[PDB]
Amino acid sequence: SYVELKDKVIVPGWPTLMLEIDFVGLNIPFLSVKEPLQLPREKDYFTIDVEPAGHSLVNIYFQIDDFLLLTLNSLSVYKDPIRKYMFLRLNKEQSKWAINAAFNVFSYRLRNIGVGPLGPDIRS
Amino acid sequence: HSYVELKDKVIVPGWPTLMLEIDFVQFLNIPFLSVKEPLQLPREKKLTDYFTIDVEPAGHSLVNIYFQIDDFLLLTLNSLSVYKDPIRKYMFLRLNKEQSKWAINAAFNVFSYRLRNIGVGPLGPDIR
Amino acid sequence: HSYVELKDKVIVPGWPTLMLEIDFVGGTSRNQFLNIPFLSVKEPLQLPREKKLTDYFTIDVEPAGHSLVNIYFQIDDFLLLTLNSLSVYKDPIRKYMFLRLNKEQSKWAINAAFNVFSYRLRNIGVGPLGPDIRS
Amino acid sequence: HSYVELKDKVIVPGWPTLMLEIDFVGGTSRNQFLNIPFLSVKEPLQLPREKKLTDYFTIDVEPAGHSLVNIYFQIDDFLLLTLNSLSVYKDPIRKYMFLRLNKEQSKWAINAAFNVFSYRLRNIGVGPLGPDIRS
Amino acid sequence: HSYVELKDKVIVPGWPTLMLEIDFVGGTSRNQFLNIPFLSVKEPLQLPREKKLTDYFTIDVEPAGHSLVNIYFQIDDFLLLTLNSLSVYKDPIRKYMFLRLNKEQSKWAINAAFNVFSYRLRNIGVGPLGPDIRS
Amino acid sequence: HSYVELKDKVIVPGWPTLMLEIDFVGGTSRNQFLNIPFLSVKEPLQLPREKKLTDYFTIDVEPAGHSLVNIYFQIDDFLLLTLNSLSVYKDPIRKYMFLRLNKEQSKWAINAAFNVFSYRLRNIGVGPLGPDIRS
Amino acid sequence: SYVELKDKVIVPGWPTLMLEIDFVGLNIPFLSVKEPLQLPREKDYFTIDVEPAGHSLVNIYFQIDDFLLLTLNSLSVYKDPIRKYMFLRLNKEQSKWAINAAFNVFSYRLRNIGVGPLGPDIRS
Amino acid sequence: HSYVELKDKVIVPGWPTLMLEIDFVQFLNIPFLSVKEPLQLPREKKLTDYFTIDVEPAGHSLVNIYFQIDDFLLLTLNSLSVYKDPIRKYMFLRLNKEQSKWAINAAFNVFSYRLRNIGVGPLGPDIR
Amino acid sequence: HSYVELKDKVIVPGWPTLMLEIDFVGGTSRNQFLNIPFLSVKEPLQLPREKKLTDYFTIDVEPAGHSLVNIYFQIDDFLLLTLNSLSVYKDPIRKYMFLRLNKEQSKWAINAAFNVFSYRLRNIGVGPLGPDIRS
Amino acid sequence: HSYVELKDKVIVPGWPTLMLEIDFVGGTSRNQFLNIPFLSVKEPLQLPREKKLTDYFTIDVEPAGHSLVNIYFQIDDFLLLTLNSLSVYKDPIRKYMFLRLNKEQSKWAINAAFNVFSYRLRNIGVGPLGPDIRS
Amino acid sequence: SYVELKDKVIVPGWPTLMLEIDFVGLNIPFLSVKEPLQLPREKDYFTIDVEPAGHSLVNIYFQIDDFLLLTLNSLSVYKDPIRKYMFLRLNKEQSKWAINAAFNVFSYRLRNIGVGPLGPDIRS
Amino acid sequence: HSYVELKDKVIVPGWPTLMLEIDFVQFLNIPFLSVKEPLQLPREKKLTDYFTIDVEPAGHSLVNIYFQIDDFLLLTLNSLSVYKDPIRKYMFLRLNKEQSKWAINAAFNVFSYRLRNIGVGPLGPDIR
Ligand SMILES: [Cl-]
Ligand SMILES: [Cl-]
Ligand SMILES: [Cl-]
Ligand SMILES: [Cl-]
Ligand SMILES: [Cl-]
Ligand SMILES: [Cl-]
Repeated sequence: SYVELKDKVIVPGWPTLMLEIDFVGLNIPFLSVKEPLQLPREKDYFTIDVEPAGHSLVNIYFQIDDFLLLTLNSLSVYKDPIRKYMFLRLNKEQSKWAINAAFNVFSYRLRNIGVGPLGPDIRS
Repeated sequence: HSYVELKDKVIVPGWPTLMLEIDFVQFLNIPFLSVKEPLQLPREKKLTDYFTIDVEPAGHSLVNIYFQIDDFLLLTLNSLSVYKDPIRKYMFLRLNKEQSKWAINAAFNVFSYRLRNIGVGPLGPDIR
Repeated sequence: HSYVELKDKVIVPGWPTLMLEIDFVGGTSRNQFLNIPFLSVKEPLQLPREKKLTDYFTIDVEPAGHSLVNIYFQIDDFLLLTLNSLSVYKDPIRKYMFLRLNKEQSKWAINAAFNVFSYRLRNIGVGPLGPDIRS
Repeated sequence: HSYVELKDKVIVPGWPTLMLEIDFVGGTSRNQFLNIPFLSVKEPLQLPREKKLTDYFTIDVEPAGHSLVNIYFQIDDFLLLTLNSLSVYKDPIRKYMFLRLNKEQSKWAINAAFNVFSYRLRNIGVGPLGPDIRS
Repeated sequence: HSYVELKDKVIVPGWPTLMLEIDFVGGTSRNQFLNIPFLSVKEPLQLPREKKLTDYFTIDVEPAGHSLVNIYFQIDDFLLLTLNSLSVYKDPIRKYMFLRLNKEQSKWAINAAFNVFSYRLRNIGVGPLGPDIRS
Repeated sequence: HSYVELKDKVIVPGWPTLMLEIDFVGGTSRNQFLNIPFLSVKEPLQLPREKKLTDYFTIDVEPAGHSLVNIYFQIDDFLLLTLNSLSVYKDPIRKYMFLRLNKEQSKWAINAAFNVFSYRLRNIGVGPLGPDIRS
Repeated sequence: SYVELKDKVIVPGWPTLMLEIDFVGLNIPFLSVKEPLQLPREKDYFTIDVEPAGHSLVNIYFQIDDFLLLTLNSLSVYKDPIRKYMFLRLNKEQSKWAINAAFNVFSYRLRNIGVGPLGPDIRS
Repeated sequence: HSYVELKDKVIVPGWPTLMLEIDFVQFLNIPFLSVKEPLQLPREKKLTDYFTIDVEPAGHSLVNIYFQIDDFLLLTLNSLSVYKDPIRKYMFLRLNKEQSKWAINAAFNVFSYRLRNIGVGPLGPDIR
Repeated sequence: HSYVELKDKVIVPGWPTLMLEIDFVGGTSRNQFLNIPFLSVKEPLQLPREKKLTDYFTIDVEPAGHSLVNIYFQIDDFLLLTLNSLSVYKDPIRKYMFLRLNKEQSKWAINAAFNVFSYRLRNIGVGPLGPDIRS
Repeated sequence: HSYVELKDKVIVPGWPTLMLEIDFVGGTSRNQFLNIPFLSVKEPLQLPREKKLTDYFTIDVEPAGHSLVNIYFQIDDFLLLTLNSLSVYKDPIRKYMFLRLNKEQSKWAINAAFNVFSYRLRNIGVGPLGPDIRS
Repeated sequence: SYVELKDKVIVPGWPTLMLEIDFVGLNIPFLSVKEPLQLPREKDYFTIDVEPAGHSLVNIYFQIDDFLLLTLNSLSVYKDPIRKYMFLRLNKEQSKWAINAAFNVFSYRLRNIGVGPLGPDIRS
Repeated sequence: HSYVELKDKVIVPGWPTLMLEIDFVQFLNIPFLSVKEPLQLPREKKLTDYFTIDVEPAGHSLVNIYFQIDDFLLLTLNSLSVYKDPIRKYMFLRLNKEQSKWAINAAFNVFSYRLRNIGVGPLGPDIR
């Protein structure tokens, strides 16, 4: 059964893990992390499934390997939020392109996004 | 006759979908219904003869799509449906803010519409 | 004077629609206009010969939030009366009113710095299920 | 150093406006621009001779969830006292604040990976019914 | 004065067409205009700098039956002469004239209560068989 | 009680108009409305205080063949004397008359199964050349 | 050979039999009747054929069974107008939709249409 | 050259049809000719190379479609025709009131046109 | 005064474009307009409330050859300054200038005998590769 | 009898224009017309009472390569002296000259097999900035 | 190898041989001639190939038979310009329709075009 | 990144062609590249996922089409190319005068684009 990866896993001021979905024919903040995620050079361990949840809503379902589950829980700012089976709810403005592509994913990736000038200061 | 709302519960993650696709006289794609298997009408017969739409405004910014679904399609969609028989003869869908805007700017004038089968994703079966 | 809201209830599905077409200074092309459903009417609005909406109707778009605008207007007496006579909902028009735009509609007003180029009236009828939708 | 929200109440229809204008490095379709009515003011804001806003006003766009983004800012004492003087709602500006982007604006911010190319602050005046709306 | 009919004979297939574009108050959208072929011409109508059709030409739509309208017009001297000089058919324009609309064209005039929003001139050339059609 | 045709001759260009306005229950595309110039009048028609037209004026739409439809009406004595007084063509109104719909109008009437939702009578004034056209 | 069902078979003030054609991808007054046509509960006996007759004209051809031929002749206001093989001429405004559907009929029916307030009075 | 009118006699009830279909730069469908059997040109060859149209106004409200039909198509249409060889090289069709209106509003500007086979109806043979 | 050329260098790929939309008297339809890229800008041009381009800007199309025209213009002080402040290229606008049209653009001006019907401003953003194209 | 080119220098922005207008027998899409600014003039050209231009002015369109075409002309003494008198650039008109068509114009000329149906010469005045442009 | 048929082969005032290409789904001045080309009654001896040469440019390649090569060289105003293998360069305005037809030629021909009123006079 | 111009040398007479076809929101056809053999991507895969365009003005009258070509397509086009490997990741094409005009009037707004194979002509082999 799939558990919701809630908004509280985003903590302003910290760096961000961004999910980035390229559709056939979209960035999503995934996890605030204590430091950048870096796999060893030249190395997926999570599946994504884009599914409709409404007349203009989409959810993203995740299957995350034990290996990446531990690395993410290690790196995460909020405490141990990552489970094996999860989902994110997109809002209508975000769901738009997923709907128009009929949920057909060309490619996805996970990127590190730094913090801006006032970064450490928002953390207090 | 009373127009019943086709609500979001009708879309169930992990199952194939019918997509309502509307062209104004630009292009709306709306997940209409989660179905257990696809939908494919008798030799060369067409949706539009079983399904009437009417776009009207519901306020200063929001718009509704009203529909009359004839008996043959009502029965078929209810059999295919994943959620418990949600199709009534007289229904409406609420368009979102952006979709409403394009409908208003088109003066509610539809060029064409259709229902299309959209298959499930990689983890679909598991999400069920 | 007091500016009273022209509320969404004034639009009644199943009836013809009096639309406000607003054209903003700037923009991309002539496909850019903001159409606002203004009032549901029993019959189309028709104006005296040689008159246009601008002869009876002053508008003013103003911000109401960080991504919201309102459209304020002053309606001359003749139009106020014609509009109350035509309205499906009982006599909703007052001299001084405003329409709340939503965030999608407001974007266009805000990006033009509230500067209206022109505006005019349109009458839109009802679709094939219209009588049925009224009941 | 906790950041206070600059809320909608600080925009008062009928009065001049200070507009915050942000453009991102990409993450936006071609003709989408980010303009935010920032503060209703009693009279225009003027900076002193050759002084770029970036000297008094710092911004940082950051995600607050999977969908929503806030714009955090640090305003120096000069501009703070000036804006609080010009403001219509009573002294709402603090040194450390944030402004909530709407869902659409948040998606452009997210798709731009929060990368700001430039920002600015502009005076926009009131419309023909402005003085009347105030009352 | 006597209003004389501008008859259909004044349109001569094979030649360029001076068109009257009429926009009525109300209506559905900006794709709604009534185009009337006005006169076949030897060359396009060109007007003096800064002048438009409305500076030389007053129109008045009036009903002529239960589903017929006529368009009456008064043509200023300069345009009357330019038009007779350009006309393919020999000198048909008089100061005071009317065009009979048919029942299809009249519908649009009638539904707007004869209220013209604006009007202007267009020049339309001849198609690939045009010279051949002249003979 | 034989019904007399109200013919086109009763519409005289240059003079004000009484417009008969009918809308059917369906049997019409969205933006098609049924407006019929009914009588040219020397001055506007006013009803007395709070008196709905349906009290003086009865209508019945009926087919006259496979394609054409007539609108039959019964006009009470007050309105008849009033319309005959205001009329420009000499006393053409009788108690029992019909009006022929055109082919298009007849098709909307036929497709609506002759079902009238409401009807009304409206004053429309004359255009800028009106007084001149009369003569 | 097919005989024209003329306009004189429509007599104002009387109730109407309406032919109603639904095209794939249109009401027509058919016959004025002395009283409503009612078949016995749960019960076609006429064929229609929509054929072009001009660059913007269509005709409707009818084959009517002996049974319905007699019932219609019984019910008709004008005297015994119904023959076995007939046609109606549509005008251009009526032919429009028949032409745009390439004469492809989804369904047809015959409906009773009452008369309005001034009904009996127009008959005199 | 003299342009001859293609009149309504050319459309004979009960037979298959060629439909002229015109798109302006909305959509005109015009029964063009009653044919004894369909029409289907040589491998991958196209009508437009044998058939030139020119829409022009004939008055303040009516419009005509003028056409030049090249020899190969002239012969073929005359062989297929039901009425006695009515196709000449230079002809015109009169558009109706509504069709005229859309032509005028399009400034006589055609995007595309074509000839399409349309089969007979149920009683067709009998009506012949 | 001296009319100085507003040269092509003033357009800088990668930045938003201030466009001049010009509508000529005559022509075929309302799809006929001549769009001229006028100046690349750091942000969209926004004008004061109730003002349009025509309130600050006079144009004059004149021939410069057998198939070339130039567009001359006089820019009022307020717009000159707003434009120099917005321009990507350093302060290019002077009070009196001209744009060279090429032979394709000139054709439309020439066929209208240089007679402008109306004109207005449009702001066009940058496409998906825009930031990258700037470098 | 060698033909001299009438070059672009003879068109001087800011001054009235004589326009050469040619239409071919076919070889042109419907709405393409051939207008050529011919000579800038200090004041309009008038012909004497009932005298068709063809009496003073002869033209011959001929190819000068696979792509380019010239318009050759023979101008009689009266018109030559008159045009040289009116001209702004000093006496540029000779008895035998040619004018180069541009690539587009040359293609219409080539596709029309150089067949001219008629030609004419028209006065076009100057725009609102005309006197100022001259200087 | 194909040789360019240059513009100098067009001499104003003389009559013209016009190449005329009709595209599937364009006139070109070919040769100024001393007198009209006329083949004997009821009688191609040249191939054309429309090829792209640029993002909006097309060239026309010619293969001309010995027979037509001699007749053309005989008739030509400029001296003996015709070789067996040649090409013409079109400009962008001329290339337009060739590009939009994807270089697919429905038919080509060679036509005689006379000279205008000032014809003999431009030759001097 | 520096945008390199795809110049006319890249089009070599006598060889098949790829045609860039652009639709604005009218229709541009541009010979893009001379290829030694056609181009035909893997089962049901689409150009648009390997190829980004951006139309921008370069002056008061001329317009450029800028493009980012992804690695898979870069390698394929360079292998097929007749001229010596001319495809770089970041390039631009100059539109002609007329093409520029339609781009400007469309406000640089592309509806769709594609690459199409166009075969050689009769004398093609010989011209090589
Ligand atoms: Cl208006
Ligand atoms: Cl974009
Ligand atoms: Cl005008
Ligand atoms: Cl409808
Ligand atoms: Cl403007
Ligand atoms: Cl054409």
